[PDB]
Amino acid sequence: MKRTWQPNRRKRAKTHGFRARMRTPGGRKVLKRRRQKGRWRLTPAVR
Amino acid sequence: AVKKFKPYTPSRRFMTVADFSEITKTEPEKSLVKPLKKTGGRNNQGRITVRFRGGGHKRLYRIIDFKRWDKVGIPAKVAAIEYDPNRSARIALLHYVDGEKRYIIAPDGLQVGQQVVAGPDAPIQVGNALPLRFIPVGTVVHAVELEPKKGAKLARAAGTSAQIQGREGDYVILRLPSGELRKVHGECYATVGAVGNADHKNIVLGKAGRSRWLGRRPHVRGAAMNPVDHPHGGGEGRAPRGRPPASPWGWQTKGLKTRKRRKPSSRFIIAR
RNA sequence: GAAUGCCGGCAUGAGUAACGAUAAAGAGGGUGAGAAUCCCUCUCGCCGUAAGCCCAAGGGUUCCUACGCAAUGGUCGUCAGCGUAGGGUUAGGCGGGACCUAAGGUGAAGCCGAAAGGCGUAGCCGAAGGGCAGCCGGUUAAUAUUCCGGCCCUUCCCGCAGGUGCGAUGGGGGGACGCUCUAGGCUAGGGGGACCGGAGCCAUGGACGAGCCCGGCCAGAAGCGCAGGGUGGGAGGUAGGCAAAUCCGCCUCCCAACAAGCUCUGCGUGGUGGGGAAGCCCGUACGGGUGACAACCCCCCGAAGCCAGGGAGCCAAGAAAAGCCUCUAAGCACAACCUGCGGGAACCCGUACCGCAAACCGACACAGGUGGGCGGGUGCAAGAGCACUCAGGCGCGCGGGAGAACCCUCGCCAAGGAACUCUGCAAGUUGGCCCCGUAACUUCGGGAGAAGGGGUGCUCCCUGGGGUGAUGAGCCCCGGGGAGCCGCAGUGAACAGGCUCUGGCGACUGUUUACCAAAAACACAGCUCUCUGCGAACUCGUAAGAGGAGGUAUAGGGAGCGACGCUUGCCCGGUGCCGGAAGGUCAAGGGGAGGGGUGCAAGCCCCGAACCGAAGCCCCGGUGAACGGCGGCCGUAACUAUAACGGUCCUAAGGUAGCGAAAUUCCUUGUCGGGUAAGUUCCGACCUGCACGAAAAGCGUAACGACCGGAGCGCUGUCUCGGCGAGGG
RNA sequence: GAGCUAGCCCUGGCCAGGGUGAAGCUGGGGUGAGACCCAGUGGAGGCCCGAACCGGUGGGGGAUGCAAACCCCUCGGAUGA
RNA sequence: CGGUGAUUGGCGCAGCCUGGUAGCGCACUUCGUUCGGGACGAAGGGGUCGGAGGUUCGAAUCCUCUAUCACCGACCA
RNA sequence: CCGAGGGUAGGGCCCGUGACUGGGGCGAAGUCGUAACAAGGUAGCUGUACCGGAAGGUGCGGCUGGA
RNA sequence: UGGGAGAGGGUGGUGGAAUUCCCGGAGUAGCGGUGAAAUGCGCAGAUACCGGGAGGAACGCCGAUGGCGAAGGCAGCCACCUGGUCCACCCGUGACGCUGAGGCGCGAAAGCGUGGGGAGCAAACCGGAUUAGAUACCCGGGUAGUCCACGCCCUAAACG
Ligand SMILES: [Mg+2]
Ligand SMILES: [Mg+2]
Ligand SMILES: [Mg+2]
Ligand SMILES: [Mg+2]
Ligand SMILES: [Mg+2]
Ligand SMILES: [Mg+2]
Ligand SMILES: [Mg+2]
Ligand SMILES: [Mg+2]
Ligand SMILES: [Mg+2]
Ligand SMILES: [Mg+2]
Ligand SMILES: [Mg+2]
Ligand SMILES: [Mg+2]
Ligand SMILES: [Mg+2]
Ligand SMILES: [Mg+2]
Ligand SMILES: [Mg+2]
Ligand SMILES: [Mg+2]
Ligand SMILES: [Mg+2]
Ligand SMILES: [Mg+2]
Ligand SMILES: [Mg+2]
Ligand SMILES: [Mg+2]
Ligand SMILES: [Mg+2]
Ligand SMILES: [Mg+2]
Ligand SMILES: [Mg+2]
Ligand SMILES: [Mg+2]
Ligand SMILES: [Mg+2]
Ligand SMILES: [Mg+2]
Ligand SMILES: [Mg+2]
Ligand SMILES: [Mg+2]
Ligand SMILES: [Mg+2]
Ligand SMILES: [Mg+2]
Ligand SMILES: [Mg+2]
Ligand SMILES: [Mg+2]
Ligand SMILES: [Mg+2]
Ligand SMILES: [Mg+2]
Ligand SMILES: [Mg+2]
Ligand SMILES: [Mg+2]
Ligand SMILES: [Mg+2]
Ligand SMILES: [Mg+2]
Ligand SMILES: [Mg+2]
Ligand SMILES: [Mg+2]
Ligand SMILES: [Mg+2]
Ligand SMILES: [Mg+2]
Ligand SMILES: [Mg+2]
Ligand SMILES: [Mg+2]
Ligand SMILES: [Mg+2]
Ligand SMILES: [Mg+2]
Ligand SMILES: [Mg+2]
Ligand SMILES: [Mg+2]
Ligand SMILES: [Mg+2]
Ligand SMILES: [Mg+2]
Ligand SMILES: [Mg+2]
Ligand SMILES: [Mg+2]
Ligand SMILES: [Mg+2]
Ligand SMILES: [Mg+2]
Ligand SMILES: [Mg+2]
Ligand SMILES: [Mg+2]
Ligand SMILES: [Mg+2]
Ligand SMILES: [Mg+2]
Ligand SMILES: [Mg+2]
Ligand SMILES: [Mg+2]
Ligand SMILES: [Mg+2]
Ligand SMILES: [Mg+2]
Ligand SMILES: [Mg+2]
Ligand SMILES: [Mg+2]
Ligand SMILES: [Mg+2]
Ligand SMILES: [Mg+2]
Ligand SMILES: [Mg+2]
Ligand SMILES: [Mg+2]
Ligand SMILES: [Mg+2]
Ligand SMILES: [Mg+2]
Ligand SMILES: [Mg+2]
Ligand SMILES: [Mg+2]
Ligand SMILES: [Mg+2]
Ligand SMILES: [Mg+2]
Ligand SMILES: [Mg+2]
Ligand SMILES: [Mg+2]
Ligand SMILES: [Mg+2]
Ligand SMILES: [Mg+2]
Ligand SMILES: [Mg+2]
Ligand SMILES: [Mg+2]
Ligand SMILES: [Mg+2]
Ligand SMILES: [Mg+2]
Ligand SMILES: [Mg+2]
Ligand SMILES: [Mg+2]
Ligand SMILES: [Mg+2]
Ligand SMILES: [Mg+2]
Ligand SMILES: [Mg+2]
Ligand SMILES: [Mg+2]
Ligand SMILES: [Mg+2]
Ligand SMILES: [Mg+2]
Ligand SMILES: [Mg+2]
Ligand SMILES: [Mg+2]
Ligand SMILES: [Mg+2]
Ligand SMILES: [Mg+2]
Ligand SMILES: [Mg+2]
Ligand SMILES: [Mg+2]
Ligand SMILES: [Mg+2]
Ligand SMILES: [Mg+2]
Ligand SMILES: [Mg+2]
Ligand SMILES: [Mg+2]
Ligand SMILES: [Mg+2]
Ligand SMILES: [Mg+2]
Ligand SMILES: [Mg+2]
Ligand SMILES: [Mg+2]
Ligand SMILES: [Mg+2]
Ligand SMILES: [Mg+2]
Ligand SMILES: [Mg+2]
Ligand SMILES: [Mg+2]
Ligand SMILES: [Mg+2]
Ligand SMILES: [Mg+2]
Ligand SMILES: [Mg+2]
Ligand SMILES: [Mg+2]
Ligand SMILES: [Mg+2]
Ligand SMILES: [Mg+2]
Ligand SMILES: [Mg+2]
Ligand SMILES: [Mg+2]
Ligand SMILES: [Mg+2]
Ligand SMILES: [Mg+2]
Ligand SMILES: [Mg+2]
Ligand SMILES: [Mg+2]
Ligand SMILES: [Mg+2]
Ligand SMILES: [Mg+2]
Ligand SMILES: [Mg+2]
Ligand SMILES: [Mg+2]
Ligand SMILES: [Mg+2]
Ligand SMILES: [Mg+2]
Ligand SMILES: [Mg+2]
Ligand SMILES: [Mg+2]
Ligand SMILES: [Mg+2]
Ligand SMILES: [Mg+2]
Ligand SMILES: [Mg+2]
Ligand SMILES: [Mg+2]
Ligand SMILES: [Mg+2]
Ligand SMILES: [Mg+2]
Ligand SMILES: [Mg+2]
Ligand SMILES: [Mg+2]
Ligand SMILES: [Mg+2]
Ligand SMILES: [Mg+2]
Ligand SMILES: [Mg+2]
Ligand SMILES: [Mg+2]
Ligand SMILES: [Mg+2]
Repeated sequence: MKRTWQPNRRKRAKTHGFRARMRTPGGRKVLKRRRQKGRWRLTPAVR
Repeated sequence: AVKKFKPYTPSRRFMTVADFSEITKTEPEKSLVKPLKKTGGRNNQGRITVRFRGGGHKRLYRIIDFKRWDKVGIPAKVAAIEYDPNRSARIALLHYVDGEKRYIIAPDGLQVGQQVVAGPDAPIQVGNALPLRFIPVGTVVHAVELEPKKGAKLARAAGTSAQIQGREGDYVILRLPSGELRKVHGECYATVGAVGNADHKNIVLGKAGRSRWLGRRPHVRGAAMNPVDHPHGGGEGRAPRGRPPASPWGWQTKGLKTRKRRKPSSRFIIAR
């Protein structure tokens, strides 16, 4: 049947996007933890 | 002049639509100081507040002049009686000699091509507006302001009417449609006559779809729930409420008055 | 040495299950070291409202070419959607952005919050919505509405030429809109043709014949022609459209009432440009040439597409802003704007390929899911249904044999038809169209397709209507009558209801436990109670704020009942709610009688009784479509039996109407009556109601139901009671 | 974390083909005027039959499956909640 | 089988928990009223307190066990 | 072709019958009460509605078959 | 032609007496009720009184053996719309007339449906008396109804 994953570049970039994280204070702590850990992709890759 | 339907299918033997013979041939609307974008919304910023709202047909808000002190002493010609989906009652288009086109809540007995004037002179004929202190005692009236220079906020449903019963000082006492006797300031404005479309009470919706077309979602009973969602909910089959009948939030719904006791407007009310 | 311990490796099942839809394959010839699996040819089968094309989302090299097979491919593999390398995506007109706004987000002003943060008018962002200027062919191995060819348009900027008061993010118009049913004329699309153009062909008995087969188009400026949409034209007056207007709006007489006239679309026709089958010849995977100087003609059907903002009806009453036109404002009127022409300027991004699927979501080359457009022909009443078939694309990436049991999926059967069984579960009968004919009951609509019947193919003759053609031929669509023929059978194949009686529950259409329950559960119109006079009541939030509602007692909220018909009886003792400026109790505070601690004292510091002290509770009433409840024991009547009657105890009052062995009855298969040969089920009664009962509603109710129970008819592999055959294992 | 699912807001699209013939109009009848009755027109409906589409009633298969909800037959809604 | 409530004049209930007195109403009987009966008026009788045992100076009364009677429960399988 | 009649299917009328139930009448001198006839001890009667073991009571309006 | 009477009918408007309730003043130990009583109301300030306000229903005197109407029935006043009827003049028509199966219309009160309104009265119902018992008669309460609009119901001691 209709599974869970139905991609959308608009939705992906707007929810897990870099700008969306810098809006909220909780999202700013997400990137701080990703920088400290050393993730290569601080945000999900969207094209 | 309520219309009936033959029972060719069910929910049509009881289905009932209102009469539109009073509506003159003005099915569309006027514009520019006339319909505004109606913001359809069943809720506030986020969560739902007033439940079981949504769906329904799309509407256009006809802006109604509820403050007729803008055009004191200026006559008017009634050229149209239109349908308003946002109101139970009917509206009336008014062409001004001054040139402005406004909508007034159409009262009873008003006919197309009638001279209507607002202000303190304003002789007593249907549709005219006056301060409460100049209207004779015993006459029916509607579109009454509560406080002066604030807008008509009283008796503007369908078929409703307020009656004046006397003058006390700067205030006058009014027989509201709920039977309440209220002191209203004499400088408040009110348009005389009843509002008409009194057959609105006699409408039968017929089927469930009509309620959905008006935007009224289905109403779920509390006893048909679970105790997490409702105090009446729960129990094995058909519990007989097991407690005083209350609302989902705990407050009783059978005779519990909830008017604020220390309201400053309490020294202006007399009856129920 | 153990912890169903952790990590890694290797055993067992076992050469077993499986190899991913039963749409199907066979042969020949090539390449090759190696061919069922690669290429080509012939034959066969499958899809064909797709299993064929075109977009969007998604994917990111998968597209092409060359060289290859270690791994991926459920086998092989010379093949690839795989490895290596190279090549391939060209835009003023397609789509998005230098245009617009909606939900929503953001948000200077401003409001709020310990902090982080939360609202929020104007503005901005926000798109398959509105606005905007390209059609047809040809080329690549891979791109084209992008390159090329033809024809045609849109913005700017600079100029001469001619006109006008020019002129804004400001005002007005317009943009601008629902659902259903539709008129006229076109186009797309399709059918036929004795007419036109064609390589060819008479096979096997017959046919040189209006014989067979293939094809008879596309685009196209400015005009014309045909449809159609929008709109009156003057004159005054004017306080409104938040400054001003000659504009708009509102009055007043004049001319039209029309589309006459202005524009604006759509379709022909148009300068001219392009395409061009079948068959044959070939050298490739794929295409080229000829056929051809190709013809490019006439009828008929005809749209849901165009004319579009068409017309009519109806209630549930159906976006905003910009582009565009007009108007004036400052400023300017050597500027500027409008028309025409000429020259010049016209950017960023996407364009490959899959795209109902082996390239997207399902860990897979997964029988699943996935939005929009075209989707032909014939026949079946019609149709996107069903059968076959064009174009096009496939034979589903293991095969070859054998012909056990048994499993799945099918076909058939004597005689009996439900005797099987929880129950006709399942399978079977019926099945489309036309015409007869159709009960109880009923809300007069229905029940109805009730039920049950008859016709259904083909040939010939006569005959009635339309549409397009001129009133005619032809072509197309409907009929009617008569005479015949054949088969077992004529919706001859495929698609296509079994029917009835009765009861329970629910009024119904509908919704729900994705993933065991679709129901008698929920919802539903309708009824009632209650709250709420607006800064409403209620809800979210600490607040601001917002919903309610830009609503106003015919309105909004909460609760229960659940169309409709008849009804909904008694109890306020307790609880809930409502109403009572008396009284009792009652906290902080006031109040200080009086007492205590220190001081040599003035003093300072503690308690501390009367008395005044709110809500609430106690108290007084009311209130059932509020929470809730609605008795026990004795005796008594011309035979027993029974109790209309009475006595007594108790409660606040003691179940009325209407139902009742019921979705409720333990004893119970209560006892009669009916259906049966036989009925713990079903139906109709009696009432001895363990333990019905009136809005957690009661009793009925036409219609309605993949609900539940009982019965009958038809039919049958359900059964006696099995048997045989087919295919996938 | 509402790219599944539930609800709502904004904006678009989809629902082949057949039946039934409500209201209302025209004419006739009827009356004093009516009510009302006949046809013809008309095309209303949480209307019927039945494809796309949305489901998921019953049975069979499936059970380390094609599939962590499937397949075959059958069945419901299909202009509206 | 379990728990707990009561057997009291002919009948229906008080009297018990705080032991020394058995009462109310109907009924029955006598008299009165009426032509008579019912109703009414005036007076009167009526109880081994279900039986057995002790607890005491003393039991309808306090406590055990049987006898029926009424009511409730017997659940998860 | 028609055709007596036979068969299938569905309607209409009538009759017999049926657990049980309603009301009617007649019976042995039964039980309960007093409705109405006298102003019948609440004047009576009536249409209608409600209620009550029952005659009946009451409400609205009417009649003299009463003052 | 010209006069006349009348509660004849429909609509709209309007007056006051009286009842109930609300408010203020004043004022006390009882008020109601009956045959007698009781329920009930009342120091929480009743009845009785004054003043003001709201609301509904019916119109005293005139007024009766009266009047009108086909019947049921119709009663404050005003206006409008309207029917029937009587008299005089003897003016015109000129037998047009009577009854009336059906049908049609009207039709007290009670009753039903929808909405409104509800002061008093009042079935049902709740108490308090009486009785042996009282579901009645009497008393205190009290819901439908009584009133309005529309649509039904078609009954009667609709009786002269
Ligand atoms: Mg605008
Ligand atoms: Mg607008
Ligand atoms: Mg918001
Ligand atoms: Mg938010
Ligand atoms: Mg109502
Ligand atoms: Mg509900
Ligand atoms: Mg539940
Ligand atoms: Mg919740
Ligand atoms: Mg929850
Ligand atoms: Mg709770
Ligand atoms: Mg229960
Ligand atoms: Mg409960
Ligand atoms: Mg080890
Ligand atoms: Mg060990
Ligand atoms: Mg294990
Ligand atoms: Mg083990
Ligand atoms: Mg092994
Ligand atoms: Mg093997
Ligand atoms: Mg084995
Ligand atoms: Mg195998
Ligand atoms: Mg495979
Ligand atoms: Mg070779
Ligand atoms: Mg893409
Ligand atoms: Mg391999
Ligand atoms: Mg695989
Ligand atoms: Mg090779
Ligand atoms: Mg390839
Ligand atoms: Mg490659
Ligand atoms: Mg932009
Ligand atoms: Mg914008
Ligand atoms: Mg906005
Ligand atoms: Mg913000
Ligand atoms: Mg801050
Ligand atoms: Mg905003
Ligand atoms: Mg667009
Ligand atoms: Mg464009
Ligand atoms: Mg070009
Ligand atoms: Mg200008
Ligand atoms: Mg504008
Ligand atoms: Mg063409
Ligand atoms: Mg052709
Ligand atoms: Mg030829
Ligand atoms: Mg031959
Ligand atoms: Mg101005
Ligand atoms: Mg015209
Ligand atoms: Mg052309
Ligand atoms: Mg042209
Ligand atoms: Mg060619
Ligand atoms: Mg070729
Ligand atoms: Mg045509
Ligand atoms: Mg139109
Ligand atoms: Mg703008
Ligand atoms: Mg491309
Ligand atoms: Mg492409
Ligand atoms: Mg598709
Ligand atoms: Mg992938
Ligand atoms: Mg994959
Ligand atoms: Mg494969
Ligand atoms: Mg797949
Ligand atoms: Mg689909
Ligand atoms: Mg199509
Ligand atoms: Mg088609
Ligand atoms: Mg086809
Ligand atoms: Mg056809
Ligand atoms: Mg057909
Ligand atoms: Mg098909
Ligand atoms: Mg083919
Ligand atoms: Mg396969
Ligand atoms: Mg055979
Ligand atoms: Mg057989
Ligand atoms: Mg046989
Ligand atoms: Mg048989
Ligand atoms: Mg059976
Ligand atoms: Mg059997
Ligand atoms: Mg058997
Ligand atoms: Mg079956
Ligand atoms: Mg039936
Ligand atoms: Mg049939
Ligand atoms: Mg035949
Ligand atoms: Mg069918
Ligand atoms: Mg049945
Ligand atoms: Mg049934
Ligand atoms: Mg149902
Ligand atoms: Mg389920
Ligand atoms: Mg579902
Ligand atoms: Mg589950
Ligand atoms: Mg109802
Ligand atoms: Mg809060
Ligand atoms: Mg607000
Ligand atoms: Mg709002
Ligand atoms: Mg409500
Ligand atoms: Mg319920
Ligand atoms: Mg009570
Ligand atoms: Mg109470
Ligand atoms: Mg009480
Ligand atoms: Mg209180
Ligand atoms: Mg103190
Ligand atoms: Mg104190
Ligand atoms: Mg103190
Ligand atoms: Mg207090
Ligand atoms: Mg009740
Ligand atoms: Mg005896
Ligand atoms: Mg039984
Ligand atoms: Mg039975
Ligand atoms: Mg029971
Ligand atoms: Mg029997
Ligand atoms: Mg028998
Ligand atoms: Mg039997
Ligand atoms: Mg019984
Ligand atoms: Mg019940
Ligand atoms: Mg109840
Ligand atoms: Mg029910
Ligand atoms: Mg029933
Ligand atoms: Mg029912
Ligand atoms: Mg029924
Ligand atoms: Mg259903
Ligand atoms: Mg059965
Ligand atoms: Mg076999
Ligand atoms: Mg076989
Ligand atoms: Mg969603
Ligand atoms: Mg259709
Ligand atoms: Mg008609
Ligand atoms: Mg339907
Ligand atoms: Mg259907
Ligand atoms: Mg489609
Ligand atoms: Mg199911
Ligand atoms: Mg249906
Ligand atoms: Mg258990
Ligand atoms: Mg008597
Ligand atoms: Mg008497
Ligand atoms: Mg009497
Ligand atoms: Mg009574
Ligand atoms: Mg009387
Ligand atoms: Mg003469
Ligand atoms: Mg006569
Ligand atoms: Mg009557
Ligand atoms: Mg009446
Ligand atoms: Mg009434
Ligand atoms: Mg009274
Ligand atoms: Mg009384
Ligand atoms: Mg009389």
